[PDB]
Amino acid sequence: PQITLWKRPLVTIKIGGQLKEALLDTGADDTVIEEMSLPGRWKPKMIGGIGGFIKVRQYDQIIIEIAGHKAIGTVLVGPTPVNIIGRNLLTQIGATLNF
Amino acid sequence: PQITLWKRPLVTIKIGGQLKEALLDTGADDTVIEEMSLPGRWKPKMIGGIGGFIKVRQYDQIIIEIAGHKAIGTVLVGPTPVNIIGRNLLTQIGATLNF
Ligand SMILES: COc1ccc(S(=O)(=O)N(CC(C)C)C[C@@H](O)[C@H](Cc2ccccc2)NC(=O)c2ccc3c(c2)[C@@H](NC(=O)OC(C)(C)C)CCS3)cc1
Ligand SMILES: [Cl-]
Ligand SMILES: [Cl-]
Ligand code: NA
Repeated sequence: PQITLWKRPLVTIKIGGQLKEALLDTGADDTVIEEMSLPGRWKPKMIGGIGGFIKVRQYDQIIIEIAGHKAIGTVLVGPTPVNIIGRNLLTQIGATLNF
Repeated sequence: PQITLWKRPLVTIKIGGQLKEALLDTGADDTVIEEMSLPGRWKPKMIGGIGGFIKVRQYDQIIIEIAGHKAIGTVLVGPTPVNIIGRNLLTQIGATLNF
């Protein structure tokens, strides 16, 4: 699809069998999701944003569908204000910016 | 142009007579620039993201040139770690997300 930016670019994602809303975010290097349970081991990561830094749990090789497109990759879980789909998964679904 | 998302989508902007590098950020509602002077009236605002909120100065009706394309809109100025071109100006240059 072609998504204009007059409203927030929100899509539905599916992770863990559950549908959630998330923001397609070209300014996020990584994907960050609100607290939820994911399988496997996690690793620590600190990420920075506008207001400072937060600690997140890094889960690798997680199956996730984004607007109907299948991806398998890293998901960070932590106290983000909104679910964010970052460039690591935007590239898996073939997204580009165009003007 | 078509910008892929393998790396951060950075572009050159011209704002207030200055050249800056900035991130094309579909996850940002508004445009946020590091500390600089701009002419005209402003009012204080709080904006929030990962890590919490920062205080900015809101300037309305500011002309920017973004990768060669002129726009006008609100610009927020304050202690952002990265210069951000948000949706309020991405719309004006015709930027879309495509996949
Ligand atoms: C109302 O207008 C706005 C309100 C909020 C914002 S925001 O900057 O808070 N943000 C809103 C989102 C969180 C809903 C836009 C977002 O694109 C932001 C845009 C952004 C980008 C970078 C920094 C601050 C904000 N990016 C990140 O928050 C973000 C997310 C994940 C990661 C990073 C940034 C990366 N952060 C980073 O490099 O931080 C340093 C620069 C401090 C080391 C680390 C890898 S993972 C912008 C405009
Ligand atoms: Cl505006
Ligand atoms: Cl349009
Ligand atoms: Na003004």
